[PDB]
Amino acid sequence: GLVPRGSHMPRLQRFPATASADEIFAAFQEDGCVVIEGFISPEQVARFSQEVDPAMEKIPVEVTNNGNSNDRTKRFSKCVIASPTFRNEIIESDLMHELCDRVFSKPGEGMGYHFNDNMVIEVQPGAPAQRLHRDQELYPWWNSMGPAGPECLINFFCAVTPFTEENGATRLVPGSHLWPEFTQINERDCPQFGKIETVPIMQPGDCYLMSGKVIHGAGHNATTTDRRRALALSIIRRELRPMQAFSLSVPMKLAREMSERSQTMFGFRSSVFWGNDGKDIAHHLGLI
Amino acid sequence: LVPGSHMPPRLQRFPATASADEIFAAFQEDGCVVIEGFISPEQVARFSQEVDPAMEKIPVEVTNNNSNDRTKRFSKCVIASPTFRNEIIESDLMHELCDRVFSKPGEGMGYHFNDNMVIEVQPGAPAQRLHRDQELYPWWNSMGPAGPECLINFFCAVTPFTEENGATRLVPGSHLWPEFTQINERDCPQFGKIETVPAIMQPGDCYLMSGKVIHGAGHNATTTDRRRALALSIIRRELRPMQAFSLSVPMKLAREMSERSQTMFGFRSSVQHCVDMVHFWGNDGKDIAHHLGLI
Ligand SMILES: C=C1[C@@]2(C)C[C@H]3[C@]4(C)C=CC(=O)OC(C)(C)[C@H]4CC[C@]3(C)[C@]1(C(=O)OC)C(=O)[C@@](C)(O)C2=O
Ligand SMILES: C=C1[C@@]2(C)C[C@H]3[C@]4(C)C=CC(=O)OC(C)(C)[C@H]4CC[C@]3(C)[C@]1(C(=O)OC)C(=O)[C@@](C)(O)C2=O
Ligand SMILES: O=C(O)CCC(=O)C(=O)O
Ligand SMILES: O=C(O)CCC(=O)C(=O)O
Ligand SMILES: [Fe+3]
Ligand SMILES: [Fe+3]
Repeated sequence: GLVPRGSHMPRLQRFPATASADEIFAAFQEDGCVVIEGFISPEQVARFSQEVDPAMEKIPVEVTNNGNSNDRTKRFSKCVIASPTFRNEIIESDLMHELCDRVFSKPGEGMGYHFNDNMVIEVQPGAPAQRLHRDQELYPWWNSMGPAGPECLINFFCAVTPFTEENGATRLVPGSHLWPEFTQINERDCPQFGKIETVPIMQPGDCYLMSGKVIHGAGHNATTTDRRRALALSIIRRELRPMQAFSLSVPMKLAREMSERSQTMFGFRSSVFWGNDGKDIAHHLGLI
Repeated sequence: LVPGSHMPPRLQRFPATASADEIFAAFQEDGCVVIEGFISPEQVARFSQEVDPAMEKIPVEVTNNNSNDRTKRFSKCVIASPTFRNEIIESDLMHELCDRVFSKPGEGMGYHFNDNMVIEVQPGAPAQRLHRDQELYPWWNSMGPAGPECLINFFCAVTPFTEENGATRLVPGSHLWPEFTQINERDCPQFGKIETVPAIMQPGDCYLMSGKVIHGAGHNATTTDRRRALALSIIRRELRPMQAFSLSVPMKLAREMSERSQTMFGFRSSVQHCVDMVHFWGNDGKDIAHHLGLI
């Protein structure tokens, strides 16, 4: 009795941040995405939002009407440089790694994943809805492999300020990771274009774990006041190249304080790729 | 020529002064092609001499195996060889061809370095399993021959490549087979029935080879010949390199590279387009070359 008996049915499962990893993962497989409510302790999600606000204030807003994803949407990636909670607390969630290890790692080969980006995405008010897309369009041949292709990218998309249907929370399309052809989503290339059934709604600290095969896009921010802010944990196979060059921007001072696993996530350490003439790059960097 | 003898596959050969279009047409037809004189014999000889110390301090690994042993493999060529970083990586024919393979309209450089490896096959070294280089990116075979290119290799003879000292065994036209499998008895139906052909080359020659081409280092049946190679391994901008070059190459060497050589090693970004644009391997909307001070 979830929709009125007889209704058309719109599946967007939700789990507590305290459930098992296999539980959350099974929802990921079946739907392509899933919500983790309280993925981040609320003091953290709050101390974090404060910590990056000054960097966010020095980001001018584009009012372009050119269809961009930069039109009235603020984007900021130096989260580890500018936020102690982020680099010390958020990136060390064992749920994150336990799930990454289930999407990506092969047995006896160590961590099969690393970071692509740490973006804070703040959808400004009056911002047009973002073009629909699969995140794996970042790796342009991936769509060519269809839903039998391996996973390349997952996104722990975390709500900073509340995600309403009015302030433009992300429009998901669960199950589009099993459609038989992966196209771009436009009138010329997508046959279902205009008939794609979206499904929007989260509180500060929640997140959703979306596959890279899943169609989505930020909605229109219809409000006058609400700067709707997010923090996306983009994580990729170790064979793929990060969009952010973190091991050259993030200073060595911060890297020495990270875990072995987090140095691996930012490329300050190698995995069984990105080495140094037959040896781990961590030797040459001063990290034993 | 040979006497109704069985005729092997054609490995096409071009001098480094042929047009990049003529060389690329062969690469596209066969998946591989020799470029005679890719490096000058003077340039290669000084490279071989500039790396030789680090090469002698490399111990030969001998094992009780089918292990890919008794092969020295050295990757710090930029740090050890002025000739390599000043001249070899500035081959305009190398970049012409990379562009024709990897670069998209309006995006700039579609490619960068995966590795710069001196590969010295020792006397008696066993032959290498037949493989495609794109098995490094394990999902690539599943796209088959219609797949895009992920990797090409400019595989240079530093010392002569003979059939007896272990010149690479190549399979022209294996990039057009309808199914790409690992070359094992379990998965490959042509296992044991695959005809290869050596890359007979003189020093400074190279062959350009697709990641789709089946190949393997040959057996070095000589007693004296240490068969040296320089592998310039080039991948598309979205793939991760084997070597963390931007972290082990010193900035002093970085600041002295052309801007395309900085891009090759990750000291500089390239622009990818999706209506959207982004600097791949970049710094919060800016080319990484800013934060590093490279203008
Ligand atoms: C250029 C863009 C790309 C190509 C990549 C994309 C990226 C890395 C994609 C997937 C991902 O896993 O993680 C995040 C959430 C960090 C996003 C961040 C935003 C950008 C950098 C991007 C952009 O800023 O465009 C002006 C876009 O908004 C978008 C969706 O159009 C893209 O596909
Ligand atoms: C581990 C190996 C990998 C996975 C990669 C491969 C690599 C990067 C492949 C492609 C390439 O373009 O560059 C070069 C030519 C430099 C080679 C160098 C040698 C190694 C590092 C490798 C190895 O050392 O095996 C003992 C191999 O020989 C082989 C065939 O098993 C592989 O496919
Ligand atoms: O901000 C959002 O709601 C989604 C943005 C997104 O998916 C992207 O930038 O790739
Ligand atoms: O040494 C050779 O000739 C072949 C090397 C090779 O194919 C590899 O290491 O991948
Ligand atoms: Fe997205
Ligand atoms: Fe090879």
